[PDB]
Amino acid sequence: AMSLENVAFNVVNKGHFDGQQGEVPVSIINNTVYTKVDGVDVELFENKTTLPVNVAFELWAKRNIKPVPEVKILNNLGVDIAANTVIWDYKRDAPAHISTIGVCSMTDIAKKPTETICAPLTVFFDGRVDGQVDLFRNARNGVLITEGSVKGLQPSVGPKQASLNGVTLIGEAVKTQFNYYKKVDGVVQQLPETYFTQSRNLQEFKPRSQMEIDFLELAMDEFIERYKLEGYAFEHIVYGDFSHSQLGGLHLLIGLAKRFKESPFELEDFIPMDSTVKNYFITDAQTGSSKCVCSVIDLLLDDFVEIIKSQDLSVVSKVVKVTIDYTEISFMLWCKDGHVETFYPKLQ
Amino acid sequence: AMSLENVAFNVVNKGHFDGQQGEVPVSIINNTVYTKVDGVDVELFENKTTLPVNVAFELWAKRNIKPVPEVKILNNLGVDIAANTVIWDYKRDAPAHISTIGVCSMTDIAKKPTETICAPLTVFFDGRVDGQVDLFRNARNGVLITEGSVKGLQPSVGPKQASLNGVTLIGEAVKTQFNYYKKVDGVVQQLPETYFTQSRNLQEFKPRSQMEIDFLELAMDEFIERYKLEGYAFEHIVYGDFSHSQLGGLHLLIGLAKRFKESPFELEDFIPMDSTVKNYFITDAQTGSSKCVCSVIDLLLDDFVEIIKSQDLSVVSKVVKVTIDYTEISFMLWCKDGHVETFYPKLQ
Amino acid sequence: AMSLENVAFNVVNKGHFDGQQGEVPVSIINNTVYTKVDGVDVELFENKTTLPVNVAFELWAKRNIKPVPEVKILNNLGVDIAANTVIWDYKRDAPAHISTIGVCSMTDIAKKPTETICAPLTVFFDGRVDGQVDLFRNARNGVLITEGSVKGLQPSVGPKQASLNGVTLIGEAVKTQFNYYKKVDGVVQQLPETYFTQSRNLQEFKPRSQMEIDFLELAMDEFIERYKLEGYAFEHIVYGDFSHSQLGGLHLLIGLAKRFKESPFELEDFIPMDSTVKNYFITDAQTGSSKCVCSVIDLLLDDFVEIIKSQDLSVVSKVVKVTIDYTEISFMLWCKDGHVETFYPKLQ
Amino acid sequence: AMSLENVAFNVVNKGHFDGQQGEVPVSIINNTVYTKVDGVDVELFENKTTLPVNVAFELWAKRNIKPVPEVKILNNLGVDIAANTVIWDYKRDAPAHISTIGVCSMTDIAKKPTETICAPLTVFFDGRVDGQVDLFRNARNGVLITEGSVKGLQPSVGPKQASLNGVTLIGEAVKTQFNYYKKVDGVVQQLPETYFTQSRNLQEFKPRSQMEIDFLELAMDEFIERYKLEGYAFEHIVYGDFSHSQLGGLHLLIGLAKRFKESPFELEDFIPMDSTVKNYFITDAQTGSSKCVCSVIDLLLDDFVEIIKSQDLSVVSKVVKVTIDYTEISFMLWCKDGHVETFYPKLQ
Amino acid sequence: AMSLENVAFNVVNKGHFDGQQGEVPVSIINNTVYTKVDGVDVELFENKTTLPVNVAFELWAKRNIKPVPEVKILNNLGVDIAANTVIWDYKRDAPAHISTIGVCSMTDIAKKPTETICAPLTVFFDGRVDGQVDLFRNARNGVLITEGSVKGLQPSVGPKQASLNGVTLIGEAVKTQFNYYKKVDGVVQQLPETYFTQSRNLQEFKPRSQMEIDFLELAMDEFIERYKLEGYAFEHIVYGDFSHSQLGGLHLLIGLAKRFKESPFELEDFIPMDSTVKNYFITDAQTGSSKCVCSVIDLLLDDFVEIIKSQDLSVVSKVVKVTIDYTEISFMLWCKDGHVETFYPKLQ
Repeated sequence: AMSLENVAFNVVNKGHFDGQQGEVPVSIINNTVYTKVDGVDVELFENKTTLPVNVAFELWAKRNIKPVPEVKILNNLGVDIAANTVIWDYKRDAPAHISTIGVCSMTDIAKKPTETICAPLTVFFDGRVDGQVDLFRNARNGVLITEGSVKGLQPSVGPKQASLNGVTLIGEAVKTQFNYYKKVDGVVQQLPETYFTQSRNLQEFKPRSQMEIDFLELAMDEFIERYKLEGYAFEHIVYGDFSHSQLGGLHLLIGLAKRFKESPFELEDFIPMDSTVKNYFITDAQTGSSKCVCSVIDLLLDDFVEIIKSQDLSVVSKVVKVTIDYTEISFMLWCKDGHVETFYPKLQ
Repeated sequence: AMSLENVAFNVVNKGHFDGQQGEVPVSIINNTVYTKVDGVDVELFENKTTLPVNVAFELWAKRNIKPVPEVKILNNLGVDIAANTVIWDYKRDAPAHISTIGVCSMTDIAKKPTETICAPLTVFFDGRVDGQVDLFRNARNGVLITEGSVKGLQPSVGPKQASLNGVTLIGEAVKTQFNYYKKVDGVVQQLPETYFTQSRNLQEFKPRSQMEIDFLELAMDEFIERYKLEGYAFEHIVYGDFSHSQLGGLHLLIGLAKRFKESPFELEDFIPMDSTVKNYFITDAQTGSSKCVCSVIDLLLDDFVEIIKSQDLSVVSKVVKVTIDYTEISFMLWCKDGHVETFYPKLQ
Repeated sequence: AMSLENVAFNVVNKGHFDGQQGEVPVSIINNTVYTKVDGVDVELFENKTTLPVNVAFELWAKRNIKPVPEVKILNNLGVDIAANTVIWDYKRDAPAHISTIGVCSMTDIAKKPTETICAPLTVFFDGRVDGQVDLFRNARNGVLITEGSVKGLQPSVGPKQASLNGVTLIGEAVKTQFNYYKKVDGVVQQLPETYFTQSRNLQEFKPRSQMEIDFLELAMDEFIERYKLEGYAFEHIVYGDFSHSQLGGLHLLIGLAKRFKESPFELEDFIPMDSTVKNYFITDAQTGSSKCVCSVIDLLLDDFVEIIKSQDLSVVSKVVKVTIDYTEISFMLWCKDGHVETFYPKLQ
Repeated sequence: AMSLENVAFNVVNKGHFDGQQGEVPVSIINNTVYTKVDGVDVELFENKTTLPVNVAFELWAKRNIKPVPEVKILNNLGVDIAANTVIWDYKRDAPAHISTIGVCSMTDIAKKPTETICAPLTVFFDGRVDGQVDLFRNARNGVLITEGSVKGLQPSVGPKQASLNGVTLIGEAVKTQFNYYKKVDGVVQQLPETYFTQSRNLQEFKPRSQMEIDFLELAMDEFIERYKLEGYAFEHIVYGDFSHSQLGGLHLLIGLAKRFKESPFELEDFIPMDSTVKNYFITDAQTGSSKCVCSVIDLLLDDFVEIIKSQDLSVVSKVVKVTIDYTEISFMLWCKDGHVETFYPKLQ
Repeated sequence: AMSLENVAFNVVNKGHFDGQQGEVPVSIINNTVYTKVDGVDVELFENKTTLPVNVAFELWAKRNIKPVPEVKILNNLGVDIAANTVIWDYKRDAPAHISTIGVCSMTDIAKKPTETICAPLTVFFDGRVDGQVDLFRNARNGVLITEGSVKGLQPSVGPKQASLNGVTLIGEAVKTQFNYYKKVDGVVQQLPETYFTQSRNLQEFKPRSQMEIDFLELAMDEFIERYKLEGYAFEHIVYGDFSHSQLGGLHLLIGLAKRFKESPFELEDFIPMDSTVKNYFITDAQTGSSKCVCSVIDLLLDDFVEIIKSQDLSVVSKVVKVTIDYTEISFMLWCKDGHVETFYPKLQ
């Protein structure tokens, strides 16, 4: 018995859609859902999606309120749709996937993921939901997450962190470390060995290793010396070069996080979405040093150090491919006389 | 001589509507009022109400710029409309009442509160305005506020704080403590003995008593011991329980304010309006502990302590009714073997 | 080969319009430009202007990404249009000028500033662009900025600071100090001797002179005594008077910046645009002291002190005219028995 | 090199999209595409679809301008998408199918109908386009139309009429009679024996048989007598019954067209779309006789007469199923003592 | 004392803006101006322009309600703006010119046409308004219309018809034949010898000459024979050729009006604006014969006959330039062995 007034009743009384019966007066004005409370209209939801107001309302209301894989991870695995849930992209304030399976009448392509229509799509299955594991086994294309083992299937350990109601976190009171499984054209696929991004903010940045604690605490010449990083262009790549009109390096988030503490800067996030490599239009307030496309990756410093030190510095320029968040990240490695000049992740 | 271009003239030249004569070029695009300044369009107002753009503009312009009762208080007293003013709800960015009395042509139901049409409505009268007290005496239903005594009428002392241009404050340079009076079907009504909420923010929270200073300063086991709060589930009710997937207790704002200092958390205010009991969808960033409907009341700790200690802990579950902000707040009191288990305010 | 899909390609791949060939799928919904990335719509731009969505998109994309004069300065010089660029007003999130010259088909009045149509307009020329200086020489009305000397023309040294991608800054890695030149009806005009506003924020305020360091550090009676400011109403004019319902003085930004550190206050910027004199509707949270139109100017204290001390305190009230940011700022000077009572900049 | 400004260039210069190179200035306001002509904005297209303005613009521009099957026919055959064209539904002012195949970047699911994604969809193929017949032969699901024979496949002769730019017509200067072919799960399907609706206007109605010429020229009792239609409730079913508050019968278009010739009535088309059975809320201006759901089918009278005379009138009420426009139309047949009472098509 | 509520008062009470004092309650929702009448909102104006709702409202309200030159004529003469009036384009439901002179604050570039800003623009002056003739004499660029002679200036007799409140008519109770005068760079210009379009409707078409009365009454072969039009491709050019898929000829309105009398067709006016040559996407319902760009000109037959008979039929294809409505209309003349094949006006 699905209806606008019912979804709104659940939003008012329960915080989200919770299958409760009841109705509340609703009015729709300028991409906004309002409800009459004490004789006045109160804003329930402001549609920031490309779907009709009432549709987006229902999908938001019916969003997954448990720790779920970060959108970047799902996208990288080629997930097209979710089985009997809505993965809400809090970075875009919109559903992470266009269509649904047994969620809402206006967006559903099927009621069950077993319908012939779902076969060409990579359907996301949540092992924590009863019967979803068997649905993955029976689907032509899909991605499966589980808290534990799945009899017979070879697991891929995923990132430590998951998104819980927009908050990316490493679960203490909840489990955020899942086991990943993927199928392509009815065949289980062996996922690669991968590094994971840490998903940290510029402002609330915290080191996650001793070498990262040493980075923010120690001086430039001091840190390079301690971790034998001489001739690896750490000066340029990580810390940044603000001496000229075009901002030099500054491709690791830890680097941006150190500089932000000294003096602020504008980070124009011109493609606001979740991705392994982010591109920002940076402008330094102190210096005037700016760069239109500054590619930033949040790799744990120790991982970046392992990657850079694992390269052959004999050629002027080459493409270095690194498996990060289950996707191939192309990095440009620029060298000169056996030392690094620059090493930036590519946009792609 | 009321007009759009005149209201805009006053907004530009005086900050709000101030009865000044004059006009400025105005353009209306996408629920926004613009004015031409130095040959370009400057944004005067962005309509966030359910009223037409130009109407909301006028009501906002004509808002009360003196300390006025907080919307929660007015709503609790059953105020339907205001006499010859606009009470602006800064929490909703909209007028607190749908219709007006001698304010604007498009929203006025009457020019004067004495019109037969106003009789069934509880009209708000401001004693500080000449002739308003006599209008209350002559109205069938109403709420009156005064700075001082009203000959013959029995007063109800209101909260210490009032809202001045969106800022809730206890007046130093202005009076924010009013005397309340109410009429129902032409009869003066004796308002009840009530406790008042403190109307504090999560982030800019400040203790207002020694016991509240002791709460934020002292440790858990230390505070309970000092104020003889043993077996009153203060651990659960006030401080919060983040050990499991569902967040335990945390119903007093002072509690949320202590936790916010240690580690941040998301407070999803899903019904954004002013009320005695607020409901939030809380998610703890550190733990992963979350709760869809967490009812929060900002009572001065000493008042909450007086309320909890004034109860009979002999029965498993009962409804405890407390007069707060002139309304009956139903509280659920859960007990076991002569001690408290939990005590939360109900949504209602 | 100018098109929506191409502008969007450049925005995605390069951060702004950079003359690159290529196209990306674009969709236009509710004054917003979206692009399909990984099968979902991502928000590229939210039109906050009075121009059509796609037009504003192009003008924003084609904005000047070099340090440019602050909009207040350009407006004061009477600039109507810019030659072959877009000066973006980041304070209004809109183009600083209605029409363009060789930028966009929908807003262009001419392709080149030499067209007969441009003659009555004061066209902005950027000396740093090849051929622009000669275009100024040949234009009937205009404003020219250069980093260096222009053979034969008498220069006017401009402010130390410029706006770089919305950030107002004194350039270290870039030049922000330009030479100004102006033409009126084909004749070079001698610009006046002027003081410049410092363009500082309330929250990130920093002193720019010893006397300003002394202001924030020292006490009221202490500072007045040290800088011989007795009988200049510095108490009232700069620091502010919060004792009564109407807020007294507080017309210099440094004054507001000191008070903000002690206790916060609401600054309602009711005409959000860049100007030499700003008007705010101030409300003090601590006191309840408020004022609808509080005129605020950010003059370096030493400059304000030079201005106030340079006046004749013999008459009750007079208009004091001060050249600030190339415009005449009328100040009201109120006196009594050879001392100052108040000295505020006028709205105008 | 697909772009908004190019599509608009083709619309202006050629009438629709015709692969021509060039651009025109375009502005998007509301849900309307405008172009600057002689310095003013001219309306090119008003988006009446649920797709973004610029997307719908492109699909409209890229519509099929040849005689194509009427949307009702395609829907009845279960067509989901069209191969390398856009079938425009002029009754809904929107594309007849949500997604496209090699038409537009924002709606394309595939570039070619051979992609694995298209397999579950019934793809429409136009034999008149080179290589489309062979694409049908290799597609899993599909509908094919041809002007002539297809080696090996058994044809189904379709309706005499087709829609040419919104005009439903029987082609004289063009061919509108096609041969239909259908595939389901890789198997050619033998289409049923069907009657076709005539797709006539109530206003511009033209008889297509002698019995229709007789119906319009002759009197009621006269016609019934000539074509031996006694006891077949023709008076009720075909001509209307306006004697009571609820309008009796009037289910055949010729009947409506005859009444309209005499007295006009209101036909509220509450589900505006193309269908075999249409439902109207009729209100007769002469009599005041009205009916909420009056199901109307435009069958050639001779066909209706063949259908009604081919029934068993022994039972009070039964469902009569008639193959019309390749779909099963359920008709309710109401009888009494061996004669007809009423016979209406079901809405569904 | 110009304001929204005043303009609306005049619209309600007087039909348009008539300088009357008074105000009416107005509400603006979407792009529509409403007024409260008997307690309900009544639609005054639906903005179909690219200007803000309230601005377009004022310009519409302030439109010229006297017979004025048809927009096509003004455009052809290169009129950019009108002096102290608004010429409303009823074909576009928008003002014919972007800016105004002493009409509305939001669109005015000047208060009087004598301002230096107006000099580069061709300003329209109406001789029937006091002092306008003298303003033309002193303006640098302009177009003047008068009912009578102007001392010293040589007149150009204009079309017989003018637009009176959207109705194009030859005045009986009013004068619609004006005298045209034009100035370019301060010099009076001698306007060319021109033919005029008749500006007739396809539906309400009326013959304006005996040869037009003969065209409509007589048969094809009959007419051609009577007016010695053999070998001038009249059959093709004037009457249509509906025998093939692409509609042949049909470039003269009288020809369309004759066909429409017999069989109806769809005329898709894809560039809805006033022009000398109109382009339609025609689809003949009888034959199915269609053409994307069918250029149609409404020339009095006798004029067309004079034009075609005045050509040299010796070359296969050439551009024939005809002065129509003061502009050069390029016509394509296609010939073969001394006779005409086709002769169509060019779209451009």
